[PDB]
Amino acid sequence: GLTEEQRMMIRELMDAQMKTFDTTFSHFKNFRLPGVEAAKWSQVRKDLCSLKVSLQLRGEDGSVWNYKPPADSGGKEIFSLLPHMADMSTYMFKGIISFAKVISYFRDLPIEDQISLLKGAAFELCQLRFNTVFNAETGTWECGRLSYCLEDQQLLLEPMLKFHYMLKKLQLHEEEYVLMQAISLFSPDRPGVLQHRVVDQLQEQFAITLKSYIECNRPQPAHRFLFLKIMAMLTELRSINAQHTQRLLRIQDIHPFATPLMQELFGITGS
Amino acid sequence: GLTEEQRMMIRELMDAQMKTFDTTFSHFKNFRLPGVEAAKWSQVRKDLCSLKVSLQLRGEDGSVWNYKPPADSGGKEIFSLLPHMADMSTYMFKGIISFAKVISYFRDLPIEDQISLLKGAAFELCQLRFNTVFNAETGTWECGRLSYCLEDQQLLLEPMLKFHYMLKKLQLHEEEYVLMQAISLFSPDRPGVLQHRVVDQLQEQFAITLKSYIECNRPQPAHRFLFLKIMAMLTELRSINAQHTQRLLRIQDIHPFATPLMQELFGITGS
Ligand SMILES: C#C[C@]1(O)CC[C@H]2[C@@H]3CCc4cc(O)ccc4[C@H]3CC[C@@]21C
Ligand SMILES: C#C[C@]1(O)CC[C@H]2[C@@H]3CCc4cc(O)ccc4[C@H]3CC[C@@]21C
Repeated sequence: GLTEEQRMMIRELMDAQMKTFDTTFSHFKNFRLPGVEAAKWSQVRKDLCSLKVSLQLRGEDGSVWNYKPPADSGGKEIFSLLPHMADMSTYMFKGIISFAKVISYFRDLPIEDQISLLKGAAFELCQLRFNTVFNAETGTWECGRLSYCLEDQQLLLEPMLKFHYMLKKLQLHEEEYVLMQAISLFSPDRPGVLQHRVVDQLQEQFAITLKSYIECNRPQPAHRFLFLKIMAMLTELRSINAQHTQRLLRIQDIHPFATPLMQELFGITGS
Repeated sequence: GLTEEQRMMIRELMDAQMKTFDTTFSHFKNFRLPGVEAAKWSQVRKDLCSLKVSLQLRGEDGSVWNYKPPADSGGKEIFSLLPHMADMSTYMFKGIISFAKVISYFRDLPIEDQISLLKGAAFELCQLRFNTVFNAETGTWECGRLSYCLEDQQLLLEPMLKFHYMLKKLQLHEEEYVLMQAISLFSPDRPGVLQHRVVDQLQEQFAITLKSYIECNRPQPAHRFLFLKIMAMLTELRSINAQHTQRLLRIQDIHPFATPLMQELFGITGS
């Protein structure tokens, strides 16, 4: 019940996803690993401990490294995983940038709006991709040879975590995830966007395509209001983006760690 | 019931031990860690898998790294822990060399015999020190922030492992361990020793001191024949030294890894 244009639209997104989502994280390499104003530090300390993960590395040889993070003891140890997570997020951002560049509707926007949209949405698309490797049973993001496992439902109070669990429970198709990415990417109201009307019309077409996809392929009572649920999650994701952007900038202010690509995307000038 | 000379002898050994045994391994640093002719390889493969350990690193910040070694899959991965163990053994050898140098009876030997005795006994003294940090309940050598845990009584078939368990069960005093070190160190029949008679008389005095120590301080039926048990263990330790020296040289032959200090001690010339 999709139009030809809607079918072509999904095919281009799925193509873009297939070409640019390293789902096994096989090419994530050379990353850093953890070693072997007072009001600011207090807030930053709060920000950081709200998402504790251990990390597992399975070697190509069958060996396994496992890292359990330190407790907060009033020192710099709370930052131990930041270089690694900066490297992972950087790797993901590159995939997201490549994704957007492969899409015709994106390529056709002026370069200034392309940059503005990626700056506005990179984090969100990263999270959408991360959700597809999230294991809600084990509380683990399974990134190929790397695993990030949540450390021991006071966990669901954390908006990012609540987001991943709730989104996972929707049991979305690849197509629905990639349409969510498109809808997030083509948000007409990111800071600095000039072609507000063009971007708005594109977003609307992605949303219509998604709504139609769900109607054509999901007759089950469980999936009533699925389209509206997804849109609500996208709104929540935008809120989480704003929150984590401020968390990032707060850390950066007292403890610099953003990679150049991160700085570029989050507006850090280097001065 | 010890003579004054025997008491002075134990005091000098205990002093030497106290000065040169880093029991917390606090100064073991900058070590390597595992990454993130056919008949020879077959034997070497057998040699290596006969002692599997996982490794734990507790960080000063409370973080914990844990390494589980790979299975043998016909490749170079069986060597993954060798650089680390070379670094640890090297660190231990330095302590053993320092131990010997602090002892009057050793200092008074000609420099050529000093070298010959250290070459002959360094491995044995290393093992004697390692036994004092061996936890027989957990099958773990507890080396301060580093732990080496035996991987899951087919284990007791391995002579080195049988040695550590049996020696631990004797529940020796610090004094008895350090006398064992002396007896091993002053073995008159290591290759190249010139002052055979002098070294022999020294060893005999350490053994007499040990026997007297046990008689003076251990009246319990459990400790009957303790001196003879210890001497039997020293003989076994010498056998294990010969075995592991040949294992080391077999590995080295197809996969070089010995540090310069190891090469020096085990007779590798660099050519
Ligand atoms: C603070 C804080 C946190 O809640 C814990 C870790 C922080 C993330 C660290 C890495 C990272 C990378 C990005 O590209 C963007 C954001 C972040 C931080 C966001 C706030 C986090 C999750
Ligand atoms: C082979 C073999 C083994 O049984 C497994 C690991 C080998 C040790 C590796 C490091 C090391 C260092 C030394 O100074 C002396 C010997 C060794 C090797 C001995 C044989 C071992 C235990």
